[PDB]
Amino acid sequence: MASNNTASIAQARKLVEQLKMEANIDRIKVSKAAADLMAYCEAHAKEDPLLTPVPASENPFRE
Amino acid sequence: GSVSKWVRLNVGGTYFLTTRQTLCRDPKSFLYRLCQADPDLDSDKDETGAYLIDRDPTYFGPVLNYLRHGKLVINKDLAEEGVLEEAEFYNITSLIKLVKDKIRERDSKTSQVPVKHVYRVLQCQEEELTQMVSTMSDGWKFEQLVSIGSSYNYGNEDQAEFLCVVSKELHNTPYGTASEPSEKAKILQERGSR
Amino acid sequence: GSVSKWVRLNVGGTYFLTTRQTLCRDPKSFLYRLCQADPDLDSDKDETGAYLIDRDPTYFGPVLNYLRHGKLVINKDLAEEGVLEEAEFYNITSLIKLVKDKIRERDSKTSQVPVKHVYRVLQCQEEELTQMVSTMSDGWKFEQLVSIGSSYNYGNEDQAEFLCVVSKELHNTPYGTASEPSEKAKILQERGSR
Amino acid sequence: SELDQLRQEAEQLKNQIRDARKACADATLSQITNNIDPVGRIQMRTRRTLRGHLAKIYAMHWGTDSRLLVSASQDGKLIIWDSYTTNKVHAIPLRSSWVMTCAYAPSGNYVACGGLDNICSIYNLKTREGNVRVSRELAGHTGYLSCCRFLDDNQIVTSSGDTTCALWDIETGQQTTTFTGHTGDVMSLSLAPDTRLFVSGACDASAKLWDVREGMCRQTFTGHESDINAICFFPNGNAFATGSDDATCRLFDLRADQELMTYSHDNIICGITSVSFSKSGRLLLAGYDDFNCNVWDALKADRAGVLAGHDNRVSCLGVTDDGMAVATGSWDSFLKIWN
Amino acid sequence: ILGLEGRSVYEEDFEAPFLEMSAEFFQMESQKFLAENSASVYIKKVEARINEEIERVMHCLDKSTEEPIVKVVERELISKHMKTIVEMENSGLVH
Repeated sequence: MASNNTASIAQARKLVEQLKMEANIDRIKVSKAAADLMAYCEAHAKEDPLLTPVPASENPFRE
Repeated sequence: GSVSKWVRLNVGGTYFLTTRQTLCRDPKSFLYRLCQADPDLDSDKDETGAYLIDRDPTYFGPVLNYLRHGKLVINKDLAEEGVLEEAEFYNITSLIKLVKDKIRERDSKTSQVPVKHVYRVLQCQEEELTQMVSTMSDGWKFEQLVSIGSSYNYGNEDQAEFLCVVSKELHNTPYGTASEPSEKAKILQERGSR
Repeated sequence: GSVSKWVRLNVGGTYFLTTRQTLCRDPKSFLYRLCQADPDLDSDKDETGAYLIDRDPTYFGPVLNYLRHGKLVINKDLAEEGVLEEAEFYNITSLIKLVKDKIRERDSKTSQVPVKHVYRVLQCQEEELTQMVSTMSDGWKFEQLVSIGSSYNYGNEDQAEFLCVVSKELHNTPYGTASEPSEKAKILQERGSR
Repeated sequence: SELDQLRQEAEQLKNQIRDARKACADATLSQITNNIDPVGRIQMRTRRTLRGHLAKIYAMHWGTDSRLLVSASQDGKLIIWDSYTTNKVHAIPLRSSWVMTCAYAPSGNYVACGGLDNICSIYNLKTREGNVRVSRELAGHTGYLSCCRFLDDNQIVTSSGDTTCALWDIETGQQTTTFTGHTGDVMSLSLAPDTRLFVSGACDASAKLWDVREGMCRQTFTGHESDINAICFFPNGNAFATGSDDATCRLFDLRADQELMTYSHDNIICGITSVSFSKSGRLLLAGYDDFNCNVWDALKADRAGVLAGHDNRVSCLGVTDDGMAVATGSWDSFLKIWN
Repeated sequence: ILGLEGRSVYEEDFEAPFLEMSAEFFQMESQKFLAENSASVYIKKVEARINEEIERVMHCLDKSTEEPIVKVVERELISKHMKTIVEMENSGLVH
C-alpha cells in the first residue's frame, strides 16, 4: 500500500499494537516501588563503600 | 532475431556471441528485454540483422564475464569505474554492489598514491612503553616516539615521559563512499569543539 | 547525411555505425554537421559508401563513448593525451575541459615520482598537539616532531614548545604554473622576503 | 484514509496509559519517609588521577572486574587503564575519530568503540600473540552510533542515529534484531542487570524500554521534554535515573511505569550529562556538564555531596562493580578516581 | 488492481449492490420455496441453486471477495427462516 499517503498507516498501526500490551502489563503502586527501593538501599548501605568511611587498608585506592 | 539459441550482440559494433540463459540471469536487465519478444526495436545491422547496441564493447567484457561465469574478476588494464558505469546500463544490482565493494577494497588496500593516511598520538610513560609499543595494533605503523621533558621526580618517571605517534595507511574519507555529514553530527562536533 | 539514421562512418578504417542522435548531442561537433547535408563536404569512400574521417579509431572509442552517453572512461593502457587530441578535432569543449582535468590529475600523481615534496611547519603546545595530529588535512603526512625547551611559560604547556613538520607531494591537479608576469606580485614577493 | 481512525485509537490508548499511571500513582514514600536518616555529608577523595589523555575524554566504562576500565578520548584513542596502579594496560589507536562510546565485554576480552564513522569497532583485548587486534568492524549503521553495550560476545546493540538500535550478531557481522520506532537520534542506551530489557534515550526526550528478544518497545517512559543524555539502571533492574539538558534528573520506575522522583536545582542550569548509581543505588551521582559533578540521595533528593576539581565538564561517570570508587571521565582530559 | 489492496473502493462500487440484490433475491426465493413445497425438497432445491450460483459467481468474481458474499447469502437463506422451518406447511422439523 502507498495510496494512503505513502505508507503512513503502518506506523500508526504499530503504535496501536505496541500500546495494547503496554496497557495490558501489570501496574504497581508508586509507594510499593519506592518502599522496595528503600529496602534494597538500606540493606546494602553497609556494603556500599561510599556511604562508609573507608579504612586506610582494604581498598586498592589507598594501597 | 528476437529469439535465437545464440545471439550476436553488436556491442560497440562488435559481436558478442552469447547464449540465452546467461542473459536470462536477471529480469530487470536490458538483456532480458532483448530476450523477450515484444517488437519495439528497429535498430540492427541493415545487412545481417545483428542487433546494434550503442554501448562500449570493452567493458562489456567484464560485464559478460560476471554474467556468464557467475563471479567478476576484472582485467587489470580496465578501470573499475567503467565496469560500474556499464553495469548501470544493463541494470544488474548484484554486480553493481560487488563492484562498489571491489572499488572500496581497492581504495582501502591502495589509496596511498595520494598519500591518504590517518595519524594518532598516544602519550605513554617510559615504563609501560614497551608493552603498548610491542602490543601495538595490527595494521598500524609506528612513526615516531618523541620524548617530553618534565620537572617531576628529577624529570624522569613522570606519567607522561613520551609521545608515541602512529599512523594508518587506511583513511576514513570515502573509498568511493563513506559516512556522509548530517546536522546532528555537526551539532555534536561543534559541541565538542568548545 | 539524410539517410540511414544509423549512419556508418569509416573513422580510421573502422566502420562506426552510430545514430544521428548521439552525434547531435553537441552540435558544436564536427560530426553534427555530418549528420546533415552540406555541399562543401566531399569527403567520402566509394568502396563502402561511408564518409571518411582520417583520424585513428584507437582514440575515437572513448570520444564516441562520452558523446553517446555523456561520460567517458579511458582505459588504463590508452593515452589520455591521445583522447584529448582526437577530442578537439571534433570540437567538443566540455569533453576537452574534463579530459584536461583528468590529465592534470594524473600528472599531479606522477609529479610525485620526481623528488618534489611540499613541506610545512606548524607550532603546537602539548595540549592542543594531538588535536591537529588527529584532525589534520587529508592527503598530507606527518614527518617530524621536535620539542624545543622554553623559558617563556617554562618548558611544557608553552605554545612554542613543540614544532611539527608535515608534508605532502607536489601536485599540479587543476594546473601548474612557473611564473606570473604581474608586477605587483613581484613587488610583494620582494617586500615579504625581508 | 485510515490515518484518522488509527490516530484516534492511539490517542485513546495513550490516554489509557496515562490514566493507568496516574491511578496507580500513590504518594512516593521516599520524600515522605525522611524519618529514615539522610545520607549526610560524604565527600570522596581523588585517590588517583589518570592523566594519560590529551584529547577530551568522552566515554568511560568500568570493566566487569572493576579494575580495568576502558576510556575513549575524542582524538580517537582508547586507553584501557589499570586503576589500581595508574598504568595503561593498552592504548589503542582507533581509525574512528570523534569516539563517544566505549563498552567493555562481559568476558573482559573485547571492547566496542563507536564514532561518527558509522562503524562499531570490536577490538580484541587479547589475541593469541598478545597484541590488540580488531575483532570485527561492524558496518551497516544508517547513522553514527552513540552508545552500545554487549549483550553477549556475539551480540551487541548499538544506539545509533536515525532512530535505530539494532542488535548485531558479531560473529556474522550483520545486524540481526531491529529496534526501530524511535523518532530521534537514539543517543543513550542503558542495560538492566537482567539484560532482558534495555532503555534507550533519544533526542525525542522519550525513554523507550525495549524487550531484547521480541524486539518491540516494552514500555515508553515520558516526562522529559529535552533530549535524554544518559540513563543509568538501578542495581536491581526495576528503576532507572534519566538525565537530559534540563537540570532535572528523573528517577523512573518500571513497576509504576512512570517517574518516581526528581533531582532538580533551580540554582543549577547545567544539563544532567551523566547518571550513575552506587553499589546500593542510594547515591545518585549527578554528572553536570559545567566543570564538575554532584551526587544526590536517590531516596531524598538532597545534597549527598559534590565531586568538584575538574576545570572542564565531566562528560561521563562510572562506578565500580563493588561501588567502592567512582571515576569521572571529564573534558579536562583527566579520569579522576574518587574513593 | 486500482485499489492494489483496497477493498473499500471495490466494495462500494460492486460488492454492496451485489450483496443487496443477492440477499433480497435469495430471501424471496427461499420464502416462495417454503410456501410452495415441503421442507426436504426445499432444502435440496436451495442447495442445488446454491451450487449453480456459486459456480457462476466463482468464475465471475475473485475468490478473496466471494466468501463474505456467500456467507451473507446463506445467512439470509437459512438463519432468517430459522423458526418457520421447525413447524412449516406440509412438513416441518417436528413432522
